[PDB]
Amino acid sequence: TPEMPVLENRAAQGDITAPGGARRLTGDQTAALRDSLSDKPAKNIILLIGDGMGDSEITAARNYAEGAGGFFKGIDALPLTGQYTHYALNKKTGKPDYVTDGAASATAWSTGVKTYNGALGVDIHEKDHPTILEMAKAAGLATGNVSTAELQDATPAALVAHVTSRKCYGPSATSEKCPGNALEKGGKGSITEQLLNARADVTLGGGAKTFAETATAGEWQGKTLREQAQARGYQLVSDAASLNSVTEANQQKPLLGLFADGNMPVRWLGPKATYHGNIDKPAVTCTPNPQRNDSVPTLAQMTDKAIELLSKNEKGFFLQVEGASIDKQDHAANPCGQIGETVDLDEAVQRALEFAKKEGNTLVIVTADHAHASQIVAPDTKAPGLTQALNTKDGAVMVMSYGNSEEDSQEHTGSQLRIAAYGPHAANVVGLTDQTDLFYTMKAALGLK
Amino acid sequence: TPEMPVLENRAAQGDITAPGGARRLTGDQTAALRDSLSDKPAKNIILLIGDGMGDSEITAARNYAEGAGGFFKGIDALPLTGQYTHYALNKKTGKPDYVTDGAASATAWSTGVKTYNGALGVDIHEKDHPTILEMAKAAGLATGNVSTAELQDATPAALVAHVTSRKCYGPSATSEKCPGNALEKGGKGSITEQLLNARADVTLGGGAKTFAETATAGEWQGKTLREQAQARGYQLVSDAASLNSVTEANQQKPLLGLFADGNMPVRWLGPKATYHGNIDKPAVTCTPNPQRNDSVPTLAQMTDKAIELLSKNEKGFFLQVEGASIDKQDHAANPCGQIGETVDLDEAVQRALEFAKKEGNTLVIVTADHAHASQIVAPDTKAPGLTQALNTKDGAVMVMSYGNSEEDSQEHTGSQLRIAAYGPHAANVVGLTDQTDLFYTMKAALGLK
Ligand SMILES: [Mg+2]
Ligand SMILES: [Mg+2]
Ligand SMILES: [Zn+2]
Ligand SMILES: [Zn+2]
Ligand SMILES: [Zn+2]
Ligand SMILES: [Zn+2]
Repeated sequence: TPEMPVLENRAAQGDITAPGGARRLTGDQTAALRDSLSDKPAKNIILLIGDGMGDSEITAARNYAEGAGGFFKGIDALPLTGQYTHYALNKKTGKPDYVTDGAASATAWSTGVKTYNGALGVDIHEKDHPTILEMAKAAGLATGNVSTAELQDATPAALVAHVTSRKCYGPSATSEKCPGNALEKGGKGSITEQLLNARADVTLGGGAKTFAETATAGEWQGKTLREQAQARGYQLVSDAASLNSVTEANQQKPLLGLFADGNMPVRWLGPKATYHGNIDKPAVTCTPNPQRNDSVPTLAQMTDKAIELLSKNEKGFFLQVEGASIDKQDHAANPCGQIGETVDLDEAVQRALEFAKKEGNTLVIVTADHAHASQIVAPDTKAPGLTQALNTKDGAVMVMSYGNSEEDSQEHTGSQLRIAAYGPHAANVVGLTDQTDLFYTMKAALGLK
Repeated sequence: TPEMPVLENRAAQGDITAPGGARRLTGDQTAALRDSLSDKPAKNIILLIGDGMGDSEITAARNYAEGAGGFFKGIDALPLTGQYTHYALNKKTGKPDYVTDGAASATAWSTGVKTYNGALGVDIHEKDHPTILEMAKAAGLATGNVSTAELQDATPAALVAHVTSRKCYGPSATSEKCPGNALEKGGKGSITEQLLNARADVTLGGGAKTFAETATAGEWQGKTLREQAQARGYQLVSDAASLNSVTEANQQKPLLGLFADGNMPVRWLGPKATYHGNIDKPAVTCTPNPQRNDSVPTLAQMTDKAIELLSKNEKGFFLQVEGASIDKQDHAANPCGQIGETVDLDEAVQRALEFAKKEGNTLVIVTADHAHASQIVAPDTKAPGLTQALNTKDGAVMVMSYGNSEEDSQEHTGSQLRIAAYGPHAANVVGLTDQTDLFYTMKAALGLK
């Protein structure tokens, strides 16, 4: 029944200076909560991942774009919540590695088995395990993979590739870093080659550059990975106009959208945080990114078309969407770039719920692969790292700190983080769980075996 | 019905290197969750605050004392979870201050009205508003206030004092910083004086030192605050032995335990984090604190006696327990001191749930006032701040970083953080809520007006 509620408005109710004015709740949630619980099987699953979107990343984005008492229409409107752990494993010893990377974590929600950082679709012994996209496809469901990063990147790759090192993008690199994976050595092939092999119905993102390499062995040996895609019946799109034109995407006519050479461009602009930037520099106000060409589709646009095409399959669909640069910008210590991307992920989460709400059998999940560096500190702060002051929507200054790395790249962190869901089987994300339970939650919802 | 479950075992189910081995869930939670939902009124309420206990603080403690795949028998066993916001207000402008202190936040969950940092029980206008402990007492319910910090510190004081500055501990300071509060100027009195006025049934913690001042005005002017307590029917205890002897604590015979001049001592020892400590210094293994005399009671012991005493009142009770030094040690950049205290709080949370489980009408809440500085980073990290390497229970190294302040004290952070509950009306903590909603959830559960 379309009787399961999405959080309507969790914004502050009134005057935050007045008693009860900062409240986000209007009444008791006991009933509404009872109405969100359902162990009926999910027909569809949309999994939204914001790379590096820890609770801290979620708070700074809200504080700035919607103000402290604000509310993310998408990101915050999911009724059921919990916290989950995402530690990885040390390759040699098999003990825990408290801070995972994009590859070991992505692998965990995809296969349900922990692995060492850098691995994609294999356990610590180097044995392959089937991904949820692969199991979806086998049962007859439709499949989609959407991201704002190069399709070869860890997060989207973890669903279609089984390599020993995330560096094995296309043919050349594979030969050198994943020899037992290289096609000419009789391996399954590079990440790019295994993606074309996988043949999901809809694949959208960046990474057009690796597609320029020519394979070394196999049927298409000699031909660039791009000619092969063509040669195998893939529809190729490079912009919004083209994307808007596709009316079908199935096994006979799978869709492949390559919107950028490398990663798709970020939405906002802002300088990079600096030492004492909060006390030596004026407050910043993010502005749109000039280089972002009007033709490059947005995550929400892409999520919209994907869901439109995929929902045709009467059996069902599984889709994974990732706002990839929150993390990348968090690594670069660029508050504006980071917040812009969280806002961008929120627009897509809204499209997800919209469909969810009116269909009634879609399970939607929103979370991140791990926590990151960014911190929200006081304005008078004298930090050892990189800081910047922002003018928020509250019309107040907000200071952000990056202080875990003194190298050119800010580092991930291992704190447990938020996981939120809405729909059939959402109860399984409440409480403390582990990134791997997610794999199991999905599989059970769709009734895969 | 005692049919409402607490989370049994959320530890990894088996071999974490194996498929399904890291899972924390055994089945579907939809039913178990349905059985945790109840809008029946709560007869009692126990509120446990870990000062500065952000998700990061909880992860590190677990990683160390229980290992990555571990599970806090108390802190992690609460079935319903959410994330809540705790921003404060700028005094002048009344706009949000994204990073609150111990006072503004404590005031928020006590009165339900946001305030500026430093304030205890008054809004930005300086108007007093009633605390949840006060409303409890008026309804006839029994009340208790437990903490390991000076009873005059922000967290426990926010429940019984209405001053303009948290610095107004006893008579002297009040006269100079809260003149319009000073007893001699016709004010309600210093924090300490207002505490003895409040007359909760059970009050345990530190801060014996301030009780040595003599009041300036009123009926007991001339007499030290201690003689006054005695003069007003207060039982005074200073250690375990003495504490174990009380068999009654009511309005006629209220219990006041002062177990330390300042803050009670921390449980573990370990050196302080240092610049490149993780790379220039050997891994650390915390050890018990030599100075912690065997006679100073522990948080769990105190929670145990208090609940024992308070549960006599047939009408009900309201209790607040605080593990205060997680924050203090977090400020001091001492990983062992911080982790020892979280474990200590976990023991109390266990004692809380034990009662809850068998009584059936108690609502238990475990959360923090705000997030803090500590981060869990990679072993080879080269950070600008303070780091240290620990040998966890997994027999692996874990590195912790402190890098938001270059002053002698590490700073708070403003990330939304976990809030977990078990019992009647626990549904109101799921999803995104604000620290003030907590004031309203408790009041409605106990049916206060
Ligand atoms: Mg990614
Ligand atoms: Mg405190
Ligand atoms: Zn990542
Ligand atoms: Zn990263
Ligand atoms: Zn605090
Ligand atoms: Zn503090």
